Amino acid sequence: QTGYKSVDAMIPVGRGQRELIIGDRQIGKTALAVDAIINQKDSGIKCVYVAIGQKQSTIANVVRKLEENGALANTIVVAASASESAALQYLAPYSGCTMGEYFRDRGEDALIVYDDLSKQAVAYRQISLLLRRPPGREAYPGDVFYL
Amino acid sequence: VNAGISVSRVGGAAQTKIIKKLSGGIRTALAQYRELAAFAQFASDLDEATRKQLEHGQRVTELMKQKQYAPMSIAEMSLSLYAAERGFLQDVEIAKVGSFEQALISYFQREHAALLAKINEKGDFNDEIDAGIKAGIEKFKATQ
Amino acid sequence: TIVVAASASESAALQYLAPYSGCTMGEYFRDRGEDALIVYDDLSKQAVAYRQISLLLRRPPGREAYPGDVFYLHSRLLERASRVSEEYVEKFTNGAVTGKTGSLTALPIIETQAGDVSAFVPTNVISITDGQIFLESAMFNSGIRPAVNAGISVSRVGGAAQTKIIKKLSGGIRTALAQYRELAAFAQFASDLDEATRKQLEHGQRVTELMKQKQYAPMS
Amino acid sequence: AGAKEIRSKIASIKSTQKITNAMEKVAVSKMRKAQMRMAAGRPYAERIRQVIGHLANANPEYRHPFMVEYIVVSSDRGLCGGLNINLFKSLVKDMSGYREQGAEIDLCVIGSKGASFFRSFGGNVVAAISHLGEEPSINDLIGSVKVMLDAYLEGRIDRLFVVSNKFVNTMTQKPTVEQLIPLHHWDYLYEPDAKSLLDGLLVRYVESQVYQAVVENNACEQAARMIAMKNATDNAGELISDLQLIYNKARQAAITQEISEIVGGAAAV
Amino acid sequence: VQPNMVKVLADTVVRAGDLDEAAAQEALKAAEKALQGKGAEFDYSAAAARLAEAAAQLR
Amino acid sequence: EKFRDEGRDVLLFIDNIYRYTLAGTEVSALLGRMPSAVGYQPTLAEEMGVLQERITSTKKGSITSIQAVYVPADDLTDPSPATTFAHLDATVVLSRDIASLGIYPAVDPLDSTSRQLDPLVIGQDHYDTARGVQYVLQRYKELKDIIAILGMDELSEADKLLVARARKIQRFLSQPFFVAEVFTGSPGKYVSLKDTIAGFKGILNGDYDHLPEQAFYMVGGIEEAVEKAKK
Amino acid sequence: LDPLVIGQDHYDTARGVQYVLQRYKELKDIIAILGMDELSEADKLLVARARKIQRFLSQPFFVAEVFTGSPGKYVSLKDTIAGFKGILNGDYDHLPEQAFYMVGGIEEAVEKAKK
Amino acid sequence: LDPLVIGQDHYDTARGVQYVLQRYKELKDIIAILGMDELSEADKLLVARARKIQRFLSQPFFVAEVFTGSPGKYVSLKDTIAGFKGILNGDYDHLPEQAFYMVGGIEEAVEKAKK
Ligand SMILES: Nc1ncnc2c1ncn2[C@@H]1O[C@H](COP(=O)(O)OP(=O)(O)OP(=O)(O)O)[C@@H](O)[C@H]1O
Ligand SMILES: [Mg+2]
Repeated sequence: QTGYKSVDAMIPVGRGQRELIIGDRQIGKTALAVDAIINQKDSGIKCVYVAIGQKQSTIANVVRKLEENGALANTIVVAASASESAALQYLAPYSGCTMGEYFRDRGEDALIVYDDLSKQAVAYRQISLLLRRPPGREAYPGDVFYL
Repeated sequence: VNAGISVSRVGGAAQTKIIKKLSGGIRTALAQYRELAAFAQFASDLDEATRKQLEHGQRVTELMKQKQYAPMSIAEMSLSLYAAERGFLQDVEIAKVGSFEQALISYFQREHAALLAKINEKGDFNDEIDAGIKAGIEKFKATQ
Repeated sequence: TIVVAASASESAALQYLAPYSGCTMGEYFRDRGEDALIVYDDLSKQAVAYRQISLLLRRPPGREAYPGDVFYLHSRLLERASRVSEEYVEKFTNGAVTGKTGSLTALPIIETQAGDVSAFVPTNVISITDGQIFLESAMFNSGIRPAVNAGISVSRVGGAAQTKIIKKLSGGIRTALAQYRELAAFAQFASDLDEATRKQLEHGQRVTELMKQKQYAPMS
Repeated sequence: AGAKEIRSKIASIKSTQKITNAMEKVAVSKMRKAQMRMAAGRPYAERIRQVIGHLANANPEYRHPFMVEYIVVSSDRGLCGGLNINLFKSLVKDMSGYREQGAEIDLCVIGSKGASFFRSFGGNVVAAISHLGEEPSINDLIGSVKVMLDAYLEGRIDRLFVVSNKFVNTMTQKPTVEQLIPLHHWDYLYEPDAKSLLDGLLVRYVESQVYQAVVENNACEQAARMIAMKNATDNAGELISDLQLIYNKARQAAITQEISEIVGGAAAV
Repeated sequence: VQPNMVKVLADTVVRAGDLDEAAAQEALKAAEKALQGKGAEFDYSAAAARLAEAAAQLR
Repeated sequence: EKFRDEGRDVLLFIDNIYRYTLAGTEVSALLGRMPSAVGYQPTLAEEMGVLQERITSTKKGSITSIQAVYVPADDLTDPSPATTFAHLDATVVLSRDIASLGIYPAVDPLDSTSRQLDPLVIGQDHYDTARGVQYVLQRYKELKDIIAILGMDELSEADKLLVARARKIQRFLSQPFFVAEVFTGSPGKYVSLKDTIAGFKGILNGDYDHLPEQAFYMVGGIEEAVEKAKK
Repeated sequence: LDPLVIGQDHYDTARGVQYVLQRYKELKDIIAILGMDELSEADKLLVARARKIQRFLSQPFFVAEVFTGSPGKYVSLKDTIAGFKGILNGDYDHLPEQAFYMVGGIEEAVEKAKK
Repeated sequence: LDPLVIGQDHYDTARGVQYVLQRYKELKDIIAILGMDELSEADKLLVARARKIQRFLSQPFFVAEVFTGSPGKYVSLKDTIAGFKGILNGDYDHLPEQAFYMVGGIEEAVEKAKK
């Protein structure tokens, strides 16, 4: 349950599903995903939040709202901010996924949020073009789908 | 959320029975409104059938609006969906649809707290709950 | 006038250096307390000559195959066109010239391809200069011979570069052309227009016809 | 294929938008001209209504047929904002009541779109006129009106109605139908006779309400066109907005491809 | 004529019977058509309703 | 950074952030690195992040930055505008049209925006007052086209009352600055947020409907409009 | 899609359906700015048949009743040809467009039009 | 193309032809969407002359007879200026635009129009 009548009635999410939150900037994409994590403070689903290429102040605000709403004790926060190395931003989603998999392999349920999968693709493109690897469509590497 | 192109491939099988049954009339109402929303300003003189669809479309849209950091429980969401599908907002004004909802939920948290806890358990829907809800709503309409 | 030439059959190095040679000849008068004007007939051809030398030296390429320092090429040239104070002229002349401020004014020329001002070299020079005079093919084919699009052309120096009489009579000319650009579709319906608007429309059309001038006919 | 074709299409749509913007103002002016021509005919209608009233009261012995128990108006030009359809949709509803009863129907068509609606559906007609100026004159309507007056006197028609849009407001054009036929202490001196005068005045009154109807429909045509051209201008902007996004996508794609080709060739040479 | 007020309901053209009849016959002349029909033609409502919906989409 | 450590709140003005991006593109090409989308440097987001992440509110002081932004080919989807907008908290737009009206500050109240314009940050009162001003100014821009195309007599009584309040609001957005005394011929004013909210809230509610609009021009706080009207 | 493989009747029905949709695609820009009311009498008739053909090409699948809830439909080649031939001839010019959407066979469109 | 080199009459005729063709290029889109009746009386006349000038620029060539079947023509500069000056002035506003297509001098357009 995300706690939103529009999503929980017309666009339901099941345990083990991958549901994409897509849209332009400043429309509530983070708002919707953070409220979905806050709603799991009583369900029994442990949550993980991966911040990729975000501002440090934005990351700090989200952590405060999670503790103010009583949801931080169930959440794991993985942060790779906008000034950190492209290698760390490209690897943060796999580190957070590994922490979430700890619960799935032992018979438990978990929820993972990737704050900007488009910022992970920009970080991986930088590393690829600095290793002189031929580029494709929109200058992204040939294995961007596989990332 | 744009209900025209937003979709869940495996979600149908995941909904609880109460939300799975009541949600049937929401996406369709938003679709009927999708075809009339822009033209609505000059639809007050059109066929009565079109006006019924438009009245419902403007209500359902208003009900879907919600606030940040305020999550609703399976029960609270169910109350709202019942009044919208079954028919309890036709009299309520668009500007009151939200208030009617906040009052209706504050009411059932005092007048039928047991029914809420029973719906929050597994979110199962039966004739008792279906009647229990219409009884509670019809009573609320006269009382508050 | 001093005429500096580096024609199409001459070495790309001479075409690359010609603007700097002409600038150096113009800087003599500025540094000694006098005033000069310089015209670079095609900065886009200087950029093309510098690109040839760079790709043949195997320097790493960028957008439109230009070298990484093509902005610095035109900026190093255009920042020399300036006005210097009396203290600079007295320092350079070692006291000989006093009380006089020298200057070098530049009129660089650039060719656009089908009106594309977003190309790499045009974008660089538009950002370096103090203003731009945009000439348009649609205006030139419509009999507006000087072809100056006054709606997008701008001088950041503005009224400070005008005499008192031209600064007083140019203010209304601006308002009348602006009103004409807004009311140009109504010419086919001049009868149906409101009188005030119809008065403005003919004023706009008469001021627009006044801007037309002939070649080699400068006015005082 | 590329950015050149999209650039030509954005220029094509921008040219049409400026003339549709001008035509909305041109229409507003003409709407104001048709609204004063509406008010310059009320005195002849309100006073004759009073005269025909008293003349009948003081002469009860004569009861003209007009006082005891369709003319359709359409445009000659395009760009109307469904002015013709909405009335033609009320003409069809009213005609149904009589076609179901079995009564016959004669029709009189004023304007081009009315003729088009009947030639497209094989409809019958008894009188017709078009090409009337944005400034109509009552004399042109006399011929068409007379064919309906003679019909009503000869029993060829049992009732006559005028079908026209009414200028409710600058934003509203109400399609309506009203019955043209059928319709103190002192007494007037009558020259030459009361019957002669009643017969003449009733004809002046029906020809007057038909002219009132035509002129009001012209004011409705101008307002409807103002709205049609505003809508067209807005729609053009939306297309320009969508094309500009496709153009920016093509612009950025052209730059990346060229750089790949430059880098690719330099990585070989 | 009244003691207080005098109204002149003036005509704009000569109402002679030949002129009167001529313009009526011109209206009949133009009214004539190749497919007059029986006079009971109907059910065209579907076309007017189809266009009405398109006109809603236009605005 | 030094002044912030001293215990201060500091303003960092950057003359043009697009030229910082271009200088990075030029250096990246000189070093021989493989170019990215639209020809920018592969390090575009990291070079912007290294600069922008130092500008923050710490536990000692706060560096606030005002940065002029240039948009290539009028395209807001271009990598440079796209990357910069990701680090902006507010957008101030200066309008040539507003300047002609005579409001010298020239900030466009409809196009300019801030992420801080949220009731969960500035409280319900400031938010409602600001959104009230924007609603009235939006309606007036629509009504002005009606008044132009059809005339002032065509409007309802409620719409003409709105036009009168909108005009008063529009002029009350003006202010004489201490650095502009040479141009305005009047002394400068520093209005507090409390005085700003109170003045606009009153004009929206109609507490000043009797005063002439000119009394609300170049005055500062709302009490100064009252007196300028008294004379 | 060759007369020597499928027969002339099916090939003509397919050619006719495509001809109708192609013209409708060409009038799109004019309708976008001026609306359907400015088109010629014949053009308006085609735009009406093109819209019906388009919704009659829609079909509820048996692997999609989970997504929608409506039951799936299997339509034979004979019923397919008969339905499109009728819409091209004008045999269905009196039904509303929404009577052709997700109706499988043409008879279901006739029974859908009763509501 | 300078008054000092070719004379003022030739130069004015060339600029006059270019002005009419540039104005027709911007009226082409108007005529496509709205139609030709929504133009002013001056614009309707200008569009007719632009279409005549555009066809009077065509010419049958001696080296192209195998491609056209029509005999070639050689027009002198005096004849060219006269033919375009006449079309701009209005001396041929009665002849149809098809009379000016593939002819030579302006007299052959006058003969072609009759047939
Ligand atoms: N339900 C809501 N009620 C009120 N405000 C909301 C609601 N949902 C989102 N917002 C507001 O939307 C704004 C943007 O939200 P958010 O920062 O989460 O969007 P985002 O897409 O993640 O933005 P970004 O691209 O910067 O990460 C915030 O001011 C937030 O408070
Ligand atoms: Mg976010």
